[PDB]
Amino acid sequence: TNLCPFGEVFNATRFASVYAWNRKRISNCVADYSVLYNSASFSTFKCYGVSPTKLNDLCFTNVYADSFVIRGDEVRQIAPGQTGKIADYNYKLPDDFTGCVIAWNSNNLDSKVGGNYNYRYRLFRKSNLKPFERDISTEIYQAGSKPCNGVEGFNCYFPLQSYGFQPTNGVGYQPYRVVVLSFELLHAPATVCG
Amino acid sequence: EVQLVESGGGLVQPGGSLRLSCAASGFTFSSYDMHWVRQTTGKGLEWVSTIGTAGDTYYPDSVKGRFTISREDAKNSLYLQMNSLRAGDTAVYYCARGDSSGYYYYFDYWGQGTLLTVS
Amino acid sequence: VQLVESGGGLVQPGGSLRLSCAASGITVSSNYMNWVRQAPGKGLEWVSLIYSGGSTYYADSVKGRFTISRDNSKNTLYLQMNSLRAEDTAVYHCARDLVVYGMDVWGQGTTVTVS
Amino acid sequence: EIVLTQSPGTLSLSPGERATLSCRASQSVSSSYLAWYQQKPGQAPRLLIYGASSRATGIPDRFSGSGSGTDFTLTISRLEPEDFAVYYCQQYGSSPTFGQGTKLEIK
Amino acid sequence: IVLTQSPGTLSLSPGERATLSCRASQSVSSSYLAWYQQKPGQAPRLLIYGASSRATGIPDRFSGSGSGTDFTLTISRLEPEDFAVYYCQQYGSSPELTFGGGTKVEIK
Amino acid sequence: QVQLVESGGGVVQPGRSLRLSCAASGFTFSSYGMHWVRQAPGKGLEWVALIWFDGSNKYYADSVKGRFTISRDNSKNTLYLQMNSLRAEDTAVYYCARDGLDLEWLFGLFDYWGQGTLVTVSS
Amino acid sequence: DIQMTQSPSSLSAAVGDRVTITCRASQSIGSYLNWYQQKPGKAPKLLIYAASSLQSGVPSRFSGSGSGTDFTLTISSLQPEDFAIYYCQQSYVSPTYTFGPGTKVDIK
Ligand SMILES: *[C@@H]1O[C@H](CO)[C@@H](O[C@@H]2O[C@H](CO)[C@@H](O)[C@H](O)[C@H]2NC(C)=O)[C@H](O)[C@H]1NC(C)=O
Repeated sequence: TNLCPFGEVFNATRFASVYAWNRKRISNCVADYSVLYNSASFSTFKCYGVSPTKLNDLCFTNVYADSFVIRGDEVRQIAPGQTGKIADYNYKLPDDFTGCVIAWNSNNLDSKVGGNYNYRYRLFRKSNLKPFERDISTEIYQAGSKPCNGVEGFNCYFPLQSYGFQPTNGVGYQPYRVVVLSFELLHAPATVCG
Repeated sequence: EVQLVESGGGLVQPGGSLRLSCAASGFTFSSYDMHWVRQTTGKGLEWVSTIGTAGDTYYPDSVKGRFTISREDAKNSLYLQMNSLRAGDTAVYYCARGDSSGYYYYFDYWGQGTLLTVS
Repeated sequence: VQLVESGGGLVQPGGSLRLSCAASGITVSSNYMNWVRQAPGKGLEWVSLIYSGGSTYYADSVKGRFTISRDNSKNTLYLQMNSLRAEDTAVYHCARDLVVYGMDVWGQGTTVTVS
Repeated sequence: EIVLTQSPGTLSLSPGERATLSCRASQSVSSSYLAWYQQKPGQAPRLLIYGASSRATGIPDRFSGSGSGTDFTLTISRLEPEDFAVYYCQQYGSSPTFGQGTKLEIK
Repeated sequence: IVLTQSPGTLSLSPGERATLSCRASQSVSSSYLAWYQQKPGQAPRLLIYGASSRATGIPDRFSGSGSGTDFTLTISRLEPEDFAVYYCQQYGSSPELTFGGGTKVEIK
Repeated sequence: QVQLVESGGGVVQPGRSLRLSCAASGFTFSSYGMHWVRQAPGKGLEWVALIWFDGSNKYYADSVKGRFTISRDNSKNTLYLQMNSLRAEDTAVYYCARDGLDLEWLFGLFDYWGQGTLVTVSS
Repeated sequence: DIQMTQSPSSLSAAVGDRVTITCRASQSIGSYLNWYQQKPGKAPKLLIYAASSLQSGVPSRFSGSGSGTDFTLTISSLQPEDFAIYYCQQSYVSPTYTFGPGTKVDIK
């Protein structure tokens, strides 16, 4: 019994890009949600299926923590029943999502003068990503009917595109650190409660 | 028996401020969540703010920064502090009690409300 | 590569019409496809956009009225226009969108007149 | 949500000179989504520049864009009889947004 | 961290069947063992990645198989150009990037 | 089709500096990872260094860290590896390759190699 | 921003008739619906929560059914006291709960 790992997810030095999103499993710890409250910095605290004021009286078998870095003007895509470049190729949440998603600002924690081109996202994909799936590939997208082998030219494009975060940049186009805590419940007995 | 007598309404100049309360009775006021719900002739019932059992506050996009909510366990009083009022703020404000059945959330008992008008 | 449009004609106000944009050299079912119209005396204007995954996006002035669909077998992109109004008279071009690289393949367009 | 205004509305020049066409945005937007376009009368538009300074494939070397932030500029080194048409600047938020169009005319 | 290839000198006549191995402890992360081909005096080229696949331009006569500790590379009838030294590599994570040794094949 | 060439090499007495260069073309040289694999004669292969897209995330090897610097230019399409305090074992053929992975979930794998350059260290 | 639509906006019936109003959702919100009844000028009250559970003290005539993006509230036999403006609200997305427009049930 110890305080849960919700101290490094929100305070890590390096954050993951959208396509290669890192996932943490949290189990066998006493839930300490007090850090989320009275923070005055979380610019988006939305919960789906469970209220945020009733988090301390609920039993959760497994808690999954997922972390991305997306553009400010597309945080709204992270929700059940939403469509877009992110919610259809990069990340996906099922229509019965049971968790809380949080996102704050990192205007000067990830941005550097001249542009931090580290963060990338999927721009081309054939189909719709299945929920809670991470498809990672470098295979070059074939837009036309002619098979393409390795070369990059017409009708043959790279799947990943980099962001352009900068110091003097608009609020909607500024980087955001977004965390998802899916409070999934399993038919197996709830080993951990509270 | 749970009565929520809201008070503090009245004519107020634009950009002014008020401190309207909601007195309760008949139950413990430290184990339940408080919300503010307003009713307008135009957009109907809306959720304005809320306060929990651990000092957490939640405000809509428009409400954020302007209005603040507060609790007082000793005197059984729930407050709403309003700053920089706008013209389109006239409504009847109801304080509601939040109750739960597992994962579902609902409002069980409601007050009477006060008329608030900005002139 | 070519984009050939069809289905244009004269339709009385309030009626229905069905435009088609057959494509050769680029797959309709694997790229972002755009419908952009050109009213006379005015510049271009976005109408709709369909993702490779089936997502649909429409402009504010055409919400609920227009429907965009595609069929893989015939490799033809459509646009269904119901509840037509007099302000929809323009030339409709189909384009393939690369977002970062812009739209580089266009069609000569189909002409729609309502009166 | 993004309104792009190009100034001037109609620029009158002569062949060989250097053109200065701009596209100003209401809010600062990433330079990796700005594409200039050209359209001659009775014709489908042609892609000139994508991003901010990259010539599209098959495009001559006269066109050379520049700028970042809110103010952008399209520059033609020497005007030719084939470079007098309508120019568009396209942006990309949640969906494409187009400008009002600028037409080059002979002095 | 360490990689072992045996036998280092395989005597095989043209055609027939060939077998190679890149056994090593500290089992791979998921399937990350790659194979390379090095004709004499020229830069090496990849053949199989992911422990079972083919790179762009690898004929169907090269096949890969293996999971965990033991891995194999299989070639059908050898044309008189696939007689060179091959290399096997672990990739995927950390600075643990290591190459094996050498498994050149004899003509006769 | 990926083209990699190498420039720089020769004979240098131990205790001076040398600078390599690997120009590349045929693909976008801002979205792919670089490498440096060297080969002493008749011994085997060994990886040396790696650089990301932005040129800020260099991961050297255990036996070269301290006197090697890997530099990347994206406006010129040229990779670099500066060599300082050369020892006797440092003579080899240096190969520049291209990383064929996403560099975040996985890194490593080489898809296309260059040709190579002999460098000798003696007097 | 979750839109909520209710129809019809007006429904008149004689005493003892069967009254049915419909609640529709912008997106699939499961079974997180709550009903309300508001006498003219008085305090609104909760009738049914989660679209199937009866509140602690409510006339047995009211009943609820529906799932997904369409929900229905049923009244068996209308009484003179059941003339009010009804509301339906979702509890799926929190803390920004959004109500419907409301339905005024007139008595003829
Ligand atoms: C991440 O680190 C910050 C500080 O670097 C933490 O903020 C502190 O929170 C404690 C908890 O009450 C306060 O007493 C401190 O005053 C805060 N620091 C400052 C500078 O105000 C934050 O809590 C950390 N995140 C988590 C999840 O623990």
